[PDB]
Amino acid sequence: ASLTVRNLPQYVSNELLEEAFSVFGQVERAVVIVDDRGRPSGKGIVEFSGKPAARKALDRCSEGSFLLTTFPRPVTVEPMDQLDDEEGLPEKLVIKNQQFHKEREQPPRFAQPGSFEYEYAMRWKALIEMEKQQQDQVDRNIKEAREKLEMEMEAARHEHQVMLMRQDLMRRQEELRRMEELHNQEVQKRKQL
Amino acid sequence: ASLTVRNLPQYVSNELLEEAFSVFGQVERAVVIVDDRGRPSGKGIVEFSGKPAARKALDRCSEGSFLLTTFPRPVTVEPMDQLDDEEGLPEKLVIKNQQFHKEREQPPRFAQPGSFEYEYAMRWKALIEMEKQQQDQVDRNIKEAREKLEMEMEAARHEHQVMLMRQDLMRRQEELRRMEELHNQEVQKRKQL
Amino acid sequence: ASLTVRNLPQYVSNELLEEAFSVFGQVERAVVIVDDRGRPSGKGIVEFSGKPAARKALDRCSEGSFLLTTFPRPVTVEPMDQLDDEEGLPEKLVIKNQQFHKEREQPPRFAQPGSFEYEYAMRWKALIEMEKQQQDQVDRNIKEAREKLEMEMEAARHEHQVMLMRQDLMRRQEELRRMEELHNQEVQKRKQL
Amino acid sequence: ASLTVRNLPQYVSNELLEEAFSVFGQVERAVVIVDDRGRPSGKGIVEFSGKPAARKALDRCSEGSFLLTTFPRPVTVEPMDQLDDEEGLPEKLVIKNQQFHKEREQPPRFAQPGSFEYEYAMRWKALIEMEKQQQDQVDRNIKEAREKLEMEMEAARHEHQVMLMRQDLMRRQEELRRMEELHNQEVQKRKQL
Amino acid sequence: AALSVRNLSPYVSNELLEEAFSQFGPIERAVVIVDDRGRSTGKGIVEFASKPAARKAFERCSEGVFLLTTTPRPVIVEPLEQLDDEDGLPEKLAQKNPMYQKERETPPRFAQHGTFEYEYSQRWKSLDEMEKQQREQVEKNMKDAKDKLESEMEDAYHEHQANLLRQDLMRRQEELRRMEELHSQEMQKR
Amino acid sequence: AALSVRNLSPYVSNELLEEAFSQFGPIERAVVIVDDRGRSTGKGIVEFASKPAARKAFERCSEGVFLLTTTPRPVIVEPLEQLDDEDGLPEKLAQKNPMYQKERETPPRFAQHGTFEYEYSQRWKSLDEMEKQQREQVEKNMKDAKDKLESEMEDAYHEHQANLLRQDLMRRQEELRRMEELHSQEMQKRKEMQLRQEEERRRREEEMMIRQREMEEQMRRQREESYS
Amino acid sequence: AALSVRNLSPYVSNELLEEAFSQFGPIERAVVIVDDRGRSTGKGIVEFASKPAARKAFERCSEGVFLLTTTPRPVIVEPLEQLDDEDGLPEKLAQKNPMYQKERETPPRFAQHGTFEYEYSQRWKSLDEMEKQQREQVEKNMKDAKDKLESEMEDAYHEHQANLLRQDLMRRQEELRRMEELHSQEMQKRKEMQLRQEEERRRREEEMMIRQREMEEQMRRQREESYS
Amino acid sequence: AALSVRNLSPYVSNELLEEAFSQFGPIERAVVIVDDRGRSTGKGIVEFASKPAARKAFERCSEGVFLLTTTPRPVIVEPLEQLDDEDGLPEKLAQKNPMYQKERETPPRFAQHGTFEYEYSQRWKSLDEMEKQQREQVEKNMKDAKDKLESEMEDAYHEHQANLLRQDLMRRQEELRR
Amino acid sequence: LESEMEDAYHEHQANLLRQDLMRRQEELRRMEELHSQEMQKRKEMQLRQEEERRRREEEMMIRQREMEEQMRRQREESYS
Amino acid sequence: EDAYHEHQANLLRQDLMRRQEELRRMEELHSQEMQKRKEMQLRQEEERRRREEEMMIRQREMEEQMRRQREESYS
Repeated sequence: ASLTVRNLPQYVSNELLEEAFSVFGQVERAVVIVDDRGRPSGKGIVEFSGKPAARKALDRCSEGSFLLTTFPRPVTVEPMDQLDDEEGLPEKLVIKNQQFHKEREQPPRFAQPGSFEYEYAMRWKALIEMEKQQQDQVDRNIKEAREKLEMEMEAARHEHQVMLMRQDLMRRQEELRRMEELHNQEVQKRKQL
Repeated sequence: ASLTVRNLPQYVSNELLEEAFSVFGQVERAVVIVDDRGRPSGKGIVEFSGKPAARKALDRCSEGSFLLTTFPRPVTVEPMDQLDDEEGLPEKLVIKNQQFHKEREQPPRFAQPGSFEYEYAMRWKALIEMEKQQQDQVDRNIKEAREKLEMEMEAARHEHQVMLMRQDLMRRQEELRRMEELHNQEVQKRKQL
Repeated sequence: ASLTVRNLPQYVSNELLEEAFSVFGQVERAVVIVDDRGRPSGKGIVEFSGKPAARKALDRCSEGSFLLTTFPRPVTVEPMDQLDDEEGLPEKLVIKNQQFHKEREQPPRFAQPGSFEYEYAMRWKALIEMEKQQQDQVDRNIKEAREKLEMEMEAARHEHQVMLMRQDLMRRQEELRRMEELHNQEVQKRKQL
Repeated sequence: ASLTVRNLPQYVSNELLEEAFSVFGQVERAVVIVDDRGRPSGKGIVEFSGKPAARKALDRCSEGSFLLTTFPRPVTVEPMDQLDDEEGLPEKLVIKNQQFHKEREQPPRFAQPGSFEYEYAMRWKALIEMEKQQQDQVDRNIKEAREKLEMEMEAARHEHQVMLMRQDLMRRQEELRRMEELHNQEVQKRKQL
Repeated sequence: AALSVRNLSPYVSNELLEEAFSQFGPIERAVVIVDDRGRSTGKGIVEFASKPAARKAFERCSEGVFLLTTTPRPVIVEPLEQLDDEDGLPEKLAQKNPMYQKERETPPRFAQHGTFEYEYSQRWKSLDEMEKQQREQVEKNMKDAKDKLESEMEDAYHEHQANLLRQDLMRRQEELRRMEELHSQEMQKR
Repeated sequence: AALSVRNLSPYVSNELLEEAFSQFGPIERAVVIVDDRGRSTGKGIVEFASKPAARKAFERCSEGVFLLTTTPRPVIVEPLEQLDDEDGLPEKLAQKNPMYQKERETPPRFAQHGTFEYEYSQRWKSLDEMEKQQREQVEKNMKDAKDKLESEMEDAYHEHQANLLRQDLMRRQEELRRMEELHSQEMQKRKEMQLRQEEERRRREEEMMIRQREMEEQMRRQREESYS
Repeated sequence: AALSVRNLSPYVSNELLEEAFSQFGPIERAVVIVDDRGRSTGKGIVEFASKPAARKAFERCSEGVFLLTTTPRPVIVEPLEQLDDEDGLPEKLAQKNPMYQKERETPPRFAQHGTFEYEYSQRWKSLDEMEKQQREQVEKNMKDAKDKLESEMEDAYHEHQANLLRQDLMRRQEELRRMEELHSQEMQKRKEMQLRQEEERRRREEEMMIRQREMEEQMRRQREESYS
Repeated sequence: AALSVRNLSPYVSNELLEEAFSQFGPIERAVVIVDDRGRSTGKGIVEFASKPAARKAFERCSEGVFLLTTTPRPVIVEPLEQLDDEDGLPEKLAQKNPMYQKERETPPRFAQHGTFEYEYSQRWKSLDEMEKQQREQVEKNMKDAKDKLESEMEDAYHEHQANLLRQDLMRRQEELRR
Repeated sequence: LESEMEDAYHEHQANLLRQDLMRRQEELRRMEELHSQEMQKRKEMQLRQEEERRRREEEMMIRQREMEEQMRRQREESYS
Repeated sequence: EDAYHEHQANLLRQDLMRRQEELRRMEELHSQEMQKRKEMQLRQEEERRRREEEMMIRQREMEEQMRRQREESYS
């Protein structure tokens, strides 16, 4: 019953998550993932005391925009993928089918240059490097878009403030005109009779 | 066709009267009565060219208020009293009737003190002194009233000025509101089509 | 059957009031309203024992001029307005209709300066102050007129004494003349025969 | 029978257009549009003899890619928009409707600054500047895309040459194998009998 | 040397005024002011030949009592005022005062309805009407007083005659009483 | 300890007045003067149980504006006048002054036609009638003034509300204008920065572009060298 | 000495351009470009007689604002461009470039399905289609913008009129308030003066009344002595 | 001395992964990463008893190619990033930042429709969704390239054997001609 | 004496009447002259107090002249 | 007939060998060309990235100063 929270604000703390995610249920502990140097990793893991609480948190934070700071950046929540590095898989869990032995035809050894192994694994490593450059390109694209949005925060906020105050100013003026005209109508009607 | 004007302002000229009363027609002459020292007497003489123009000036100034200058006091206009000191009383002009003989029984003379003539002349002198006292009282009353009316000048002027400004402002505000509501209903009826 | 006498003379008493007005009927009690220090207020209260006595007294002292002292100052007599300061008015006597509820919407409290209540109460207070000014002006006018007629007493009294002396002296002279002429005519007639 | 050709190469001539576009018919005239200095403008004017010929040249260059020179850039062909600059607008040609008079209430003049006309004209100037900015943006985008394609020319050409050579060698090797197999089977079946 | 002789009888004349005050000095002109119809206004003007003599006449009729007609109408005497009739106030001397120009800039008019000048002119007109009615009241009061005093010509004269006769009568009665008492005593002593 | 309270609504009762003035001190009894018909005369007297509370009430209401009802009719307080109508002026104090006995020789009378007293009593009656007219004039002048001031209950309130809302709207207009001009300069300097950014990027890309083309030309040169 | 004018109203004509641009110099020929149907394209060319007149017209219409029609249609000016139409590029001048012949060695063709020219020409055609759709998008965008900005012809007019009237009303109200308060101060000072004068009058009238009463009393004493 | 490993066929288990890197030195524990279902995620972690062995393993597999299973799929090694899942960022270091307090003046909310925060969170959500689409596209491209390489198992080997035989025949012909 | 009784009685009563009328004349004359002195010395003080009132009002009027000219001067200064 | 078969097959065979040599020479030359192009592309993109990050930090500094200016103005 654990979920991962991404896109954390710049300054967050362990207790902030558990007091922010408590409105969906009784969280057990809320950890903000941190590296060796001590800076936040930008990812956090929260586990709930029950599956329905997790479902409610997931649905509500996915459909809505769960801000947890003055900084208007909603957090993205996804199920926490249980990955274990204690078991892995020993020999006994391997089915040991015909695929097992066909896959075990040579020991763990390097490929001699000039053999078919070498020119095929070189294609494989070229594919891996192309994967890495594609992922880096996507990461840099997202970083550029995010930095562009962060700069446009103040201008959008100020324009929204201007729009809101012009709107309610117009509604105040309409209220004034309506009150004045109804008062004039009613005084004329009362003096007519 | 003479015509006398009264209550003249403290700065006047016979040329001023000529220019002002020339509106009602051609004036042969207008003269402001002046005493020995040079102070205006406050009255005037206007001798128009013809009778109908004089009548028109008379009734116009009676119904209207012919102001002469900035100092806002009109000039009362009355027909001039033709008093003649040329012929006086020629004896042949007098009737010489029985009353003339009755009233010429004794020649002019003083009144013997402690007699009938002297006491009755005391009665007449007392009556004439009473008349002079009454005239002086009326003059004093009019002087006090005119000084007070002079006092109410700036107060009345500023009150009327403020009244005019307030009425003009109310008219302009009503015009603004009437134009705004007309345009509003015009666009409301246009946009519904 | 209770009246109110006004403009009392300088020197009055309960007994002066209950003797003067005993002619119209029996006086239950007549009092001269006195301020705290001990000076007459210039007012009185006469309480008869029946309605017809009150009506007769009011009518007579309103068409006549009831002097009750050598000072020629008649007393103005008016019926008494019965003011009640014991029961006042309890709530149970008040109807408590919707008019009361409209009056009974806010506590009795001061008007906050700059609010509508403060402005309108300023208008009311200015009205009351200028009412007090008008009443004091009327009081001063009546006081100066009264002081004027109080000093003209001796002049008018002596003038009337002189006029009466001259009138009955002329009557006596006419009596002398007619008696003398009739006696001479009678004796001449008696001697002719 | 009109046609305009766009995206012309850098090194062309009107005799080239007459020669090249003579395939679609008898070119009565063809001009490479040139500025005052002498550099080509990148457009052209093609005037044929018959409307079906003009339209078939138009749709042939649309569906196809009529390539003019070794530089593998086709030329887009569009129907020429015949703009007249001789008659202008005679007075009699205008509708002379009520809208015409509505648009002639005020003579041509300058907008007085600080008025409605000046502010609205400023908004229109902003709109036209937005036109200029957006058209410049489109021009820059097309410029950079074309430039990048002009470089990728040689890489694409060498890739195509090597691909065609590879396909040719594959076909020739397959033909060798097939003919050798046929010969072997034929000699085997001949020696068996 | 001008004295405002007034209260004159309607039968006075040029020669009468001329000779009456001639006793106090020579006279160069004395005329009884008349209206258009020529009837006496009740007043007059006397212009002496010598000014100090005019003063003498002024006091002599001031404390003294001067009658011109049988009816006892005293001649009030006051010094005459001088007013220029054909030489008004010249505009050149008017222009000396600085404020005359700053007044003249507004032309003569009739005001305009609703303007402050019109309302103020209405107030001035009301004051002038009040003054006119007061003057009419005073003139009517004095006309009534003159008529009442004229009605009592003969009553006062008869009363004076009777009073002087009564004084003579009581004087004679006192003489009679004195003589009679003395005669009674004198014939007693015999 | 008393104060004279007038100008009060015909609906305020004894209890309302006693509660309202209880603020300044204790009220043993406060009563509004009532005529015979039972209608309130609009006047009342307040009997404070203590002197200082009575003095403080007047001190506060002299410059303060006290009210008793929603309709803002201020209450005006004055010191109460003490008058006796049961034990007035008797003989003993009266006849001490020598003039009083000399002033009662003539019995109370009605005057008589033709005598001086009847000739002067008329001059007094005329003055009394003049005073009566001058009092009725003020009474009507105040009846009409109060009736008029009742007419503008609605209009004054409406004008006050409209003035308040207009002032609020003007303040909002000023704030909006200041925000608009500030945000306009905000946008203008950002736009200028964006244009300088784009010019710098354009020149960088152009120099980059010519560098790549120079490589391309050299690389074609190497190709044609290799071909030969 | 030719200038290009655009954004013209659909009701403008030759003589209107001549008269409007005559103020800035002589006009030889000013023609409004028309299409096959003859309708106004919204653009026009003016050919001033003298180059200084054309240039001064250009700057004065650039920094200044020109209008020609009741609708506020500012006419934007750019210098005209010269493009030869009846005469093309001389192939003799083209043949000056050495490699023009080298480029012409291949005759113009349709390309062939499969050759490199065909594929790379398809790439050029894709780029041309993208450019055309971008131009269409800009044209439609501005069409929408023009249609919108024509829709608030009257709204901005009314707003400007209302703002002018409101400013005038505010100024007049301020002046009225200033004059009213100054006049109120004048009235207050006059009332104070009048009150002091009235108090002094009352005091010395009382003094004169006292003196007259004293004379009356002494007088009565004198008459009492005389009668005895 | 921990090295992070991926690009491994599922069948390689803990004992082969620990046996393979045994040539690099002692292997106390080399564990693969597996999801809940038991299927290998293809990522493995190897921890070394000594630092120099771990570094020289990376040095050797940086330039060389290393194979575990019959299928010639190389093994990629890179230094393993240290992440903490039990001790996050405490309040003490959180508040050392002066503006951490004023950043928390607004409680965790959900925004309100029509407010600025809701207007901007929509843009942020759109950015996140487009990022998800781009990442999914990259993963799909990788899956398709995986499939394409796996299909070319037999053709590449057959072509290589034929080529070796062809050069053998050519050199035999060249020798025979001489 | 018989014929003169009525005449003597008439003369007696007429003489008493005449002397009574004489004393009434004397008393009325004294009353009139005393009242004339009263009215005269009242009118004297009336005129004196009227003169004082007139000078008082003149003083107040010129004081108001100074106040009003100063106030108009201040208004003009504030205008500039 | 076998002699002509062998002659024709052999001649086509040396033709195929020569054209295979031309193909492999073209392949290797073009691979070198692409390698150089890609190296310049990578260097070029790195330069663009560095200039963009510097440009962004400069804009961020401007934004911070501008926020401080508005904070001062509001007070």
